[PDB]
Amino acid sequence: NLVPMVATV
Amino acid sequence: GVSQSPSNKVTEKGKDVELRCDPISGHTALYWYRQRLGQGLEFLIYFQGNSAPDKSGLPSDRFSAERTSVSTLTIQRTQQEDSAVYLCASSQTQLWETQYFGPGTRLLVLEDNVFPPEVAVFEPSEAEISHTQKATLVCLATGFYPDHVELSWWVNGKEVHSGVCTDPQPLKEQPNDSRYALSSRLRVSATFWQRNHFRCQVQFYGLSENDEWAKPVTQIVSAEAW
Amino acid sequence: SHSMRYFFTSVSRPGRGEPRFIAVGYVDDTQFVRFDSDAASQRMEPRAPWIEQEGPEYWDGETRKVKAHSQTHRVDLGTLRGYYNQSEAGSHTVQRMYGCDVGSDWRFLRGYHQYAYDGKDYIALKEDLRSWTAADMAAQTTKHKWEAAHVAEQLRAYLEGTCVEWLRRYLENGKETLQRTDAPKTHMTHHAVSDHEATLRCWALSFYPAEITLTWQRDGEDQTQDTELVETRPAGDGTFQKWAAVVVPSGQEQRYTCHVQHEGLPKPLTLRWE
Amino acid sequence: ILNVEQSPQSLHVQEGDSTNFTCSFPSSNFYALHWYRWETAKSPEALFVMTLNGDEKKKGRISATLNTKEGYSYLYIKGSQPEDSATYLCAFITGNQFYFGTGTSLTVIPNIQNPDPAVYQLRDSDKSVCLFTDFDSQTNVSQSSDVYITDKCVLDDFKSNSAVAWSNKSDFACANAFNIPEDTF
Amino acid sequence: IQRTPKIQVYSRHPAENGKSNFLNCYVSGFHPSDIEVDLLKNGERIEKVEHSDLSFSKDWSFYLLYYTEFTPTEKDEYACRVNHVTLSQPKIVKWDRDM
Repeated sequence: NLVPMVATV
Repeated sequence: GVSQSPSNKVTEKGKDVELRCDPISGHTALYWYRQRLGQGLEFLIYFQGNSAPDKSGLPSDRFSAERTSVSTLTIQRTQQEDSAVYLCASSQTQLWETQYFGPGTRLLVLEDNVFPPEVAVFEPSEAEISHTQKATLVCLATGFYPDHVELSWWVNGKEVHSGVCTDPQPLKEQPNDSRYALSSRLRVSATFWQRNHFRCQVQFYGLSENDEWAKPVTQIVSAEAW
Repeated sequence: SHSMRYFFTSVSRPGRGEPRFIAVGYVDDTQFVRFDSDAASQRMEPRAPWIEQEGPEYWDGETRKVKAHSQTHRVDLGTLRGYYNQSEAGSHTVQRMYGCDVGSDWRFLRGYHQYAYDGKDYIALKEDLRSWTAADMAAQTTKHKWEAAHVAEQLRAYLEGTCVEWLRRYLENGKETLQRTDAPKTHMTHHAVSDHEATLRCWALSFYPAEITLTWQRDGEDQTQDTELVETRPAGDGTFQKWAAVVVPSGQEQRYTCHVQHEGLPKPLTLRWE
Repeated sequence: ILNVEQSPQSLHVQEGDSTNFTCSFPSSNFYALHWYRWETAKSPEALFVMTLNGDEKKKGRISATLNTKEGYSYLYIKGSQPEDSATYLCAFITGNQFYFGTGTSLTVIPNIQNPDPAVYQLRDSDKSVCLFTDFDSQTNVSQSSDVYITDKCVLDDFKSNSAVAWSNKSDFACANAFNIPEDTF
Repeated sequence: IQRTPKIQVYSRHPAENGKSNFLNCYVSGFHPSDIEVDLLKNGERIEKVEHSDLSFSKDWSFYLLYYTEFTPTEKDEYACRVNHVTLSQPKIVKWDRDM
């Protein structure tokens, strides 16, 4: 299970 | 705040449109929404930086976005269903982050009748103004098409939002090509009505950069009460 | 102790289209998933036998997010290439690694999330799980972005939360491959360079996990330095190897030893010749 | 695709009560959640944005709760007011795309003191308008191809509910304003 | 940034001639990932070769593998040729059957 969604820079 | 022009727009089958949205300073993310009532809302495209990582949400090819801070949205070949309110919002940077929404841009398909409104200001009762004691002021705008008519209340040139009232839904005269009608009221104290000018001015969005062609163009028309 | 971890890499590809993005997922020392921007599948293919039995909803679920990643990476490259005032045809890399590890009690012990651009460090999540480290000034704002987007939080709740919650799910299911300990296969060979000298060679094959320490003694002394040690390397079955060797004046061979210590062995194995 | 639901579209409270909506959404692969308010035509506003289980943020008299493993997010309104009357939206964000549950819309019922139902006139500038004032407020106007009205709208120290009505041919508009009211004109 | 590749050729298990085995060519600790690799049979590039999905170490330096089925007898010499930035020319290191 990946993290559902990440950030960006 | 946010800016999103044109406030409204009416044009026909088989032409282009440019939809502006200007996010607030420093916003970096933008969302494009359209809403078909009564379908519900669903999402079209999100922009970050200067890049469109996802496309496969806006339905077809005529739709295509450009980011120019500010950006535009283009659909060549305006056709039948592409007939909704198009909304634009911005959160700094980040998707989950709090979105702030633009004014809104209506758009209606068609080819063709279209015309500006009536504006007729009624005046209230002999005895009612002494009944309350109460004062009251009415307005009424009909015989127009299509919806993209927003009301402006003016008095001494400076607007008023205190007591005013506009109706939310327009009135189809019938029932599917028939045209519209609206009615805004007001209440003002009564000593107040003894030699001022209470403006019911009404904005109709026609076409004032001429398109194909009783005119009828962006106009303000206004009926006045004493 | 045990851990489940995702490595991310997206390589910019100028004038020839979408940046290649490779996502690969590891639990402990083995590889259980993969995604590739140039994959036939365009979806998350299982790499380890035990995870294939996972639901049809799972692979759809996972695929959906790993896409979201490569989207965001396709974003990151761009929104970095303008921070650093750099060209369009530079073909840069971005790296993200994240994941959680657990004790023998089997619960949260460590959380990692780290991020580097075009090689050297960029930004890393402090183990505080509440603060950040900025390698650059460019980073220090990305810090300030996340510092306000409350980014520390979501990740934390993921790592303390569903990262672990699923890590056990994986282990219990992949009890077979993950929880094992296959003690290394020990071997030794002699290969001469002359009559003047000779080269003793210490082999450790077919071991899991990969973290192994194998040392090499002369009469009891650790001949630290005339010895050569090579990055523990992989093989099939997903098992590992390592190789160490020295110069040995001819005849003085039986003086030299070899100690192979590993989690699969109760006490170090002394390898001789012979 | 994964489903989202809110419940229900339609709540009508007496301006004294309190209110709660029920945005469902999945358990799995949660990340964020959003609550939106949509008055008529104007800016839809971000109200709360929910991040983690289990949080409880409130602003003024609006409040909301998140629960993740159990797929739901409640939103409470306190001391309902006219001002509140809108349509409320929960959003579900996972994997860089949005999922809005079918809207849920709130209308309150403005309570007024001292109701005097006088049906005033019509207008001149010589044409006709026929209506009502006060009249609160579950006295609900609802009509008939050329007999025209509107329902309704509310004002400002006091509030007034008033429904304008006009026509042209023959029938006029006051004894014709009958479509409800009593004890009024 | 620039980091030299560390090449390392080797057989999956030790070699009993003419029996079912595999050959690996594990590269390591390099940057940026712009790598050219080829597995040889006396100078023979053929591509029924697989490859490990690309990963790295928090030294920030990618590492891959290039396995392939193989069967040697007494003198079928193999090698590995790898091309990368920071290399004057692709460096060929062959396969000593005991390294």
